[PDB]
Amino acid sequence: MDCDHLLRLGMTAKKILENGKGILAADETPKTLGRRFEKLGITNTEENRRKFREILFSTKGIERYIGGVILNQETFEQTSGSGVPLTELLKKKGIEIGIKLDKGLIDYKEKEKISVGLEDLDLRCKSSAFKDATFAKWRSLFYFYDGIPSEDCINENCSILAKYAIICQKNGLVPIVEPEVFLEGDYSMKRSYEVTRQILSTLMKYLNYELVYIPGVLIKASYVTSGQLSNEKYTPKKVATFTLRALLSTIPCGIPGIVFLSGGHGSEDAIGFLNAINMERGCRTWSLSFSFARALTDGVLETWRGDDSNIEEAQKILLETSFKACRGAEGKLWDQE
Amino acid sequence: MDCDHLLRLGMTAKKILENGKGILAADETPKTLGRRFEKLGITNTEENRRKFREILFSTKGIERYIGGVILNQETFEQTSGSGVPLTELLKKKGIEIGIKLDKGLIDYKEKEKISVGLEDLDLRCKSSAFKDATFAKWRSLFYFYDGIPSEDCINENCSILAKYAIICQKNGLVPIVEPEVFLEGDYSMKRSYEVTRQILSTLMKYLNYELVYIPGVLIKASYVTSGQLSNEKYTPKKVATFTLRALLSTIPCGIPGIVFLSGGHGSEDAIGFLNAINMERGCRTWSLSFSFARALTDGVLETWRGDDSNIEEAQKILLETSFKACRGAEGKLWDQE
Repeated sequence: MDCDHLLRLGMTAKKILENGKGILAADETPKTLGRRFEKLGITNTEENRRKFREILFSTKGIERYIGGVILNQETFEQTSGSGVPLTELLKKKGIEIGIKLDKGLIDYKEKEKISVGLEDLDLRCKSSAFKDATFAKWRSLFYFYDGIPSEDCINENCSILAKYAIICQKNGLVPIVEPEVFLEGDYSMKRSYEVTRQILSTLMKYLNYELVYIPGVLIKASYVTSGQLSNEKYTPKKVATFTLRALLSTIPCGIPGIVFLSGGHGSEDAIGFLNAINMERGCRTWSLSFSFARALTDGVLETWRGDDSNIEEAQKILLETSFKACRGAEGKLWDQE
Repeated sequence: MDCDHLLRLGMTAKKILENGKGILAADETPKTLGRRFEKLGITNTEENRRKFREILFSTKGIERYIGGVILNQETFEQTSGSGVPLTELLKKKGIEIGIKLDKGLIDYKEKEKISVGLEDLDLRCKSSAFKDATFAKWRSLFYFYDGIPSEDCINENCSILAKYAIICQKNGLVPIVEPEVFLEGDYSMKRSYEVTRQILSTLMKYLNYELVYIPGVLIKASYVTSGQLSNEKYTPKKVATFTLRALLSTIPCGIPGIVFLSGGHGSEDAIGFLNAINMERGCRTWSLSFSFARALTDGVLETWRGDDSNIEEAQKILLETSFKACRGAEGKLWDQE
C-alpha cells in the first residue's frame, strides 16, 4: 504494498544516500574474501572473516560518511570479540543494514553468466536472521568478448534482477540491483558506453514490466571505461562524461540514486571518477554516490594483514577513504571542509 | 553528428517548450482531416484543407503559447490566400516548423498495427520541401483488446520509432516519437497504467540501442486513463497521479519534454489533465507540455464550419484554447495572469 509500504521503501532509499553518504559493501562470500586474504598471507578462517567485518563495523565515526552497509549472510550470525552481534554495531551508529541475497553465478550460453537464487528468495527475505535488514543487494556480471554480452544474456540477467527487485519490495526491502560490467576484458570505452546503454535501458524495461516501485530501487553500476586488457587510456573527466551521458540517457527521474561499484578500479580512481561525475553539469534528480567494497576496504586489508597491532591504523584508513568517497559523492573532493 | 550538431538538436527541443509553450499538431492526412470535415458538412477539398491551415497559422498572437507546429507534407507546398507560403506565416512568428514523416499504419499480427515509411525516410528528410523544418513526428498506435498490445507489437513499434529517431537526428531534425495508446478500447485504468509502463520503458530501450541523442528527443504520449468503452470513471487528479507515476518510472532525466496528445479526450479534459499533472509534486527534469491537434482545433472547426464569416471567431477560440494549454503546461490554469 500500500501507499505507506511504498513510502517506507522510498524513505529508506533516501536515508542511505542522505548528506552525501554511500554504501560500504562488506558482503563478499567466503570464497571471494578468501582470495583477497590469501594474497596477503591471512588465513581464510571464519574467525578472520568475522574479525575483518568487526574491524570495519566498529570504526569510530564511520556513520558520518556511510549510510548503509551490505552484509554477507554469515555475518548476521556473528558477534564481536565483546559478544555484541555485529549488526548491533551498525544499529547503534544508525547505519542501515543490508543483505546480499544472490547465490552467485552459473554458466549461461557460451562464456557468459546468470545470477541465481530466486526460487527461495521470498522465503529468505522473511528469515529472522535478516530481521534488522532494510535493504538488499543482488549482483549479475556481464563478461565482454567479441559478440558478448549477447542480447539473451542482457535480457535474462535484467529479468532476474527485476524479479529480485519486486520480491524484495513486497517484503519491505529496498533492492539494490547490480548489473556489473566486468572490467576484466578487452573492449574499447566506446563499446562500453554503448553496451552500458543497452544494459541499463533493458534493466529499466524489466523493472517496469515487474511493476517495481522505482523510487524504491537503487542501481549499482559500473563506471563506463575501457576494459583492463585494452590499451586504451582514459581520464576521470572522460569517465565522468561517458558515464553521466549513459545514465542521463537511461535512468528515469524516479530512481533515487546510482551507487557506483569500484569494480577492480583503483580506490583512488573509483573515488576520483565519483568526484568528477558529480562535478559534471546536466540536470538530474538521482544522487550519484557509491557502494564500494574494494575501494573502501582494500586499504584496510593491506594495512591490517591479520595483525591486531595494525587494526587502529586499518580503521583510520577506512575512515579517511570513507570521507573522501563522501566528499566525492557531492563533488567536493578538491574543496577543504 | 558532432558536438555542435547534438547541441543544436537539444536547443531546438528546448526552444519548442520554452516558457510553458507547446505544439500545435496540424499534421492530419487528407483522410483524417476529411472525416472531421464531413461530420460538420465541410467538403474535403485541398482548398478547404489549405484554408483551415491558413486559419490556424495566421492567428494573431499564437506564438506566445505555441512553440512549434507539426505540418502535413502537403502543407509545405501550399500558400495563403495572399500568395505567402504557409510556412512563412510560422517563420515570421518565430514558431518552429515540423514535418509528420510516417506514412500511416498497416496490419500487424491479429488486430494490431505498425507504422511504416522508414525505407525512404532518410531521402525524405533531405527534401527541399522540408528545408525550413527543424523537427519531425512519427506516430504508432497501440490497440487494446484482451491479450493486446502483444509484446511483439510493442517491440516492433518501439523499434520503428527508434530507427526513425536516429535517422531524423542524423539529418538535423529533432524527432517527436508518438507511441499512442488508443483510447477507443475496453480496458481499465490500472491496465493502461501497466501497459503504458511496458511501452514507454521498451521505447527507451530501443532509443538507447539505436544510440539516439536523448536530450534531442521529444515523447508524445497518451494520458493514462481507462478506455472509452470501459464503464470506469476517472478524474483529472487520478489521471495526473497515474500518468506522472508512469513517466517518473520510465523516462530518463535526459529527455527534455513529454508532450501530451489529446487522443479523443475532451479539449477541456486534455487541458485539465495537463494542468493537474503539472500541479503534482515529484522531482523531474523534463517539461510536461502538449502536442494537441483535436484539443486545440476541434473548436476552430466547429466555429468555422467552412464559412469565412466565422473565421475570426474561429481564430479567437484557437488563441483562447492555446492560452489555456500554455497555462496548464505550467500548472497555472487556476491562477489569473
